Amino acid sequence: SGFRKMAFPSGKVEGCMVQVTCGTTTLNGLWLDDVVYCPRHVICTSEDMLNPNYEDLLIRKSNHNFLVQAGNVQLRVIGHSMQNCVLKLKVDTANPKTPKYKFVRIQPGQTFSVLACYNGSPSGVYQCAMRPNFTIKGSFLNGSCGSVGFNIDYDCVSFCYMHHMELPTGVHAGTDLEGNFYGPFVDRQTAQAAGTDTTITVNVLAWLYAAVINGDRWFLNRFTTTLNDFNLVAMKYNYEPLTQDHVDILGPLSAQTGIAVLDMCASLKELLQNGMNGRTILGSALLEDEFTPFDVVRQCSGVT
Amino acid sequence: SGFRKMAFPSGKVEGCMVQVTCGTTTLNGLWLDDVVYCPRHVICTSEDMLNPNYEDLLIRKSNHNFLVQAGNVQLRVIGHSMQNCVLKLKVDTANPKTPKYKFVRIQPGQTFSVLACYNGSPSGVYQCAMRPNFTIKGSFLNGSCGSVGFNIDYDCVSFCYMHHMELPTGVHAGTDLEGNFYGPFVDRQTAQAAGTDTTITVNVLAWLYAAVINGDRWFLNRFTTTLNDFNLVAMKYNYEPLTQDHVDILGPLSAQTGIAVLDMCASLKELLQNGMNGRTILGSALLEDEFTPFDVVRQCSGVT
Ligand SMILES: O=C(Cc1cncnc1)Nc1cccc(O[C@@H]2CC(=O)N2)c1
Ligand SMILES: O=C(Cc1cncnc1)Nc1cccc(O[C@@H]2CC(=O)N2)c1
Repeated sequence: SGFRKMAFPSGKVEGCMVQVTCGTTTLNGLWLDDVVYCPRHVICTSEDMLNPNYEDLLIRKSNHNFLVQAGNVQLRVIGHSMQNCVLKLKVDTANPKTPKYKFVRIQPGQTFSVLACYNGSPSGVYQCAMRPNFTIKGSFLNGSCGSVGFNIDYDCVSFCYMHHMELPTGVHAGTDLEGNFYGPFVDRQTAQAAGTDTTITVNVLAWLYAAVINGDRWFLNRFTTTLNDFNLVAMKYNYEPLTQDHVDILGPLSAQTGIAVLDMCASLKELLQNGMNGRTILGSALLEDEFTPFDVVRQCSGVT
Repeated sequence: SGFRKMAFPSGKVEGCMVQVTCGTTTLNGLWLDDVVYCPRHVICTSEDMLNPNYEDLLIRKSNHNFLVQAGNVQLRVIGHSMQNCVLKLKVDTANPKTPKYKFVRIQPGQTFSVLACYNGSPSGVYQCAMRPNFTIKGSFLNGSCGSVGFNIDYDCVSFCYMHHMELPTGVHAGTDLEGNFYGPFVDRQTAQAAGTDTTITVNVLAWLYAAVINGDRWFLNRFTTTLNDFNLVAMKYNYEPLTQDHVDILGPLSAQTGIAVLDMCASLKELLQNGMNGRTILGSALLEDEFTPFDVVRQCSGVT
């Protein structure tokens, strides 16, 4: 029993974190095989950030200008290339702690763990979700860039995110491990504002199933609804529209609890229209949307 | 910017997790040097749990009855002893991944990270706090016993907790690494109920300082109060009484934000007497008490 915002064990990813210094800028890099991945804004001075032309700035850089340090030993850079918004610094040594890995581009609504790092050293790990507006609500300070988001499938690390930016609103923007930003963000110090932060409805439902599994059932009502009726209410509350794909995805939780998805939607609908009335669900006074249906099944079964 | 419930990187502790099997019971063990630590209820059958006499049950056990497995290799048990509610299984091999470590007994209010494990394999990491009633609100299933709580000071792991029990109310009980339970709990399947779960006031204040540092200032009012006046209100709301020691501990956060501790207490007092009014502080609709003043300073500065 008990439901926590659980992050994946970070050891496999700690063994991949290095420090990348280019001139005065020091940020984090991911060392997998003989390549070090890091944000391309490592080559910028805070001034360059206003209107950077990365191909022009990159000409002035040689292999010896990138200082890669793993722990306390210096890595030799034998090649460098730009792939979208990440730099790939080919080193002469393959990372002996390189785990089995993949580079995946996740969809909004999906959750992942972030190992926050500074000077190539991990300082904390937390669970995140790619918001529907392609921002993340991380916890990052200056020097955190190059910190990565990942999922673990048994022994394989699926790297999905690398931190690049903090918007003026305190939310974060970053890329996949191919350098492509999630959303419309660019690595430039210009006016970038995030869109509406809608609630991930399927994740709220999965978390409501987790609450029923854990004993908190006060919110279960005597009502049902339809996908169209629920969506009318969901749109009014800036919730993501719910599809038959999401209903199907909730199938295992619906089967385990004996509560049909549309019944749980009707419970959600009353919670939206009436609030919690000072009550809490899983120690939370708001509707939590950072657990996917897969996360609830993993945490409620013990997927190692 | 951004404030997350951050857990310490778990790698150093993952390298210490092993599986301990005694008859039909399989749980987790901590392998540090040539010793494996685990809950003593590993020797019990679910029946024995009702009224166990561990010294009597232990006589029937030999070194060869404890099966210790690290990853996929079997460890040889050359000695076994009971220390309070933990078994120490001396193995013939020192753990090559033993980090620099200490066994500390934390006080209620203090926070720590938990690496939840099953069959000696870590499956998740999350941040906890030792509740003032000596329970923890973890996320543990059957087979999680022997999962440990720790803090990391640069490269040294201070192990503070080992999971042993789940009370009928869904809260968790466990010991320090010397086998002594936090609180009045015993490793017996009998009626054990937790006391009042009071809120850790100093942690709420530290989290209010974190909110001001992160931009959420709506709750800052034009009032002040006294330690006695605040405590009158705190006791009414099942908050822990606030001492000059806690005020002193909040000193660095008070200095960084320019908000005196008693002013922040008056802000807390209005939040208690009036609720959030549908507002949120750091994305939370309730007053969070699982960040110590030290955690806020660590997260807001980047202590690796
Ligand atoms: O924010 C950081 C660094 C950092 C990261 N995380 C927390 N704190 C700091 N990097 C950065 C890089 C490039 C552009 C930029 O400005 C964009 C323009 C806009 O609206 N924000 C920012
Ligand atoms: O609860 C577990 C195992 C487990 C751990 N965590 C989640 N789920 C299961 N162990 C256990 C061991 C000894 C006594 C016991 O019962 C005490 C009596 C009472 O009120 N509870 C329980």
